[PDB]
Amino acid sequence: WMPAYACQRPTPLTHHNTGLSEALEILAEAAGFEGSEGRLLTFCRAASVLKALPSPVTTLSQLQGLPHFGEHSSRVVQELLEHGVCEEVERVRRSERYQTMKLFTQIFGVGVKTADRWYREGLRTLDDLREQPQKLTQQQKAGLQHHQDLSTPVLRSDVDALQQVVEEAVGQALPGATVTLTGGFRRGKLQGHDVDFLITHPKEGQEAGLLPRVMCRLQDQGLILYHQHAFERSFCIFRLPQPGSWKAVRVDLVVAPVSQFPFALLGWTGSKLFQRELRRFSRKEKGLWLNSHGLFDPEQKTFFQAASEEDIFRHLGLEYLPPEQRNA
DNA sequence: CGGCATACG
DNA sequence: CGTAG
DNA sequence: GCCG
Ligand SMILES: Nc1nc2c(ncn2[C@H]2C[C@H](O)[C@@H](COP(=O)(O)OP(=O)(O)OP(=O)(O)O)O2)c(=O)[nH]1
Ligand SMILES: [Cl-]
Ligand SMILES: [Mn+2]
Ligand SMILES: [Mn+2]
Ligand SMILES: [Mn+2]
Ligand SMILES: [Mn+2]
Ligand SMILES: [Mn+2]
Ligand SMILES: [Mn+2]
Ligand code: NA
Repeated sequence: WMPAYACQRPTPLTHHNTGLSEALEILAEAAGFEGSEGRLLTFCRAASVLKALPSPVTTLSQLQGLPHFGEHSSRVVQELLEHGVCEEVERVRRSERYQTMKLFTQIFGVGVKTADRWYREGLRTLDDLREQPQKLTQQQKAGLQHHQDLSTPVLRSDVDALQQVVEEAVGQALPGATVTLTGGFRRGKLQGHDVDFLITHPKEGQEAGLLPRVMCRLQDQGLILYHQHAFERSFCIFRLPQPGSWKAVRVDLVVAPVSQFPFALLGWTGSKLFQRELRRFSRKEKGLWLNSHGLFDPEQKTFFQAASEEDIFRHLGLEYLPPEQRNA
């Protein structure tokens, strides 16, 4: 039929059930704002099943046998098919709680727990936060100052410009190091809200200490509007040129040794749901523990060597999916 | 019923 | 607590 | 919320 794990099926970026999947994703997001990770996962998984179907769902009949469709998710789809709207979804959409939690958690440096505390304190707007700046972290101050630019979609044209700049700094920091585009743009997205890069070097060990050297060089070139500072992940805000001005862009930089590069490439290419499902599959179906550093057999107490993403899918007994089919 | 990814800053 | 896919 |  339809397999139960998202890593077992191709999921393209564009598909035939966009409206249905978007509605279920609203309910998933709302569940996350209420701390119900289980409900969030079911609604995310149900949405992803629809993304993987070969044609539009027209009749409730067509949901029979699909994994992750039970009474609740089927009723949502039934209302959308019959009336074009689901009352529960529309109620969530217009709710003050949903709109405020969405606004607050979109802030770089603000998670669900912080947003919820602010909501309970009575805060509702960005200007509310700006009027009490002593309660903010430096990271949150940065996220709030740059929030407007960070709400503007990053375009593929923007990505090519950023990659050349990152390569320049990486080349001075360590000749021979390479820069690979990851995240949503590697999956074929035409827009995004950040750019993700993975950096390595072909000689194992030479990447040790690389990211501080890369960051200092970017910072000396005036391109870093914010970053946290030894480390291997950097979540920063870049200054990106624009016609007669510039805009702030979120950029994630990650370093891995070449021995781990296939695992890090897999992990950082996503999607987020794809990776959660793949790690769940590995552990629950194969008894293997997967992360962005490796794949561990806890019985033999050994790590799998991988030279490619293809190797990792083979180790796990899964058909290979290119990045553009990992859009779970 | 228990489980729900798995890390680093 | 934040961040990431 | 759903699966096994
Ligand atoms: N400031 C701001 N942030 C936004 C807005 N819309 C979304 N975001 C943030 C919230 C999320 O953390 C993030 C989602 O970005 P993307 O959809 O590009 O996904 P992400 O990069 O998380 O994953 P991906 O690399 O595609 O697998 O963007 C907005 O209007 N303003
Ligand atoms: Cl839950
Ligand atoms: Mn229900
Ligand atoms: Mn009706
Ligand atoms: Mn991204
Ligand atoms: Mn990112
Ligand atoms: Mn590491
Ligand atoms: Mn994200
Ligand atoms: Na946030």
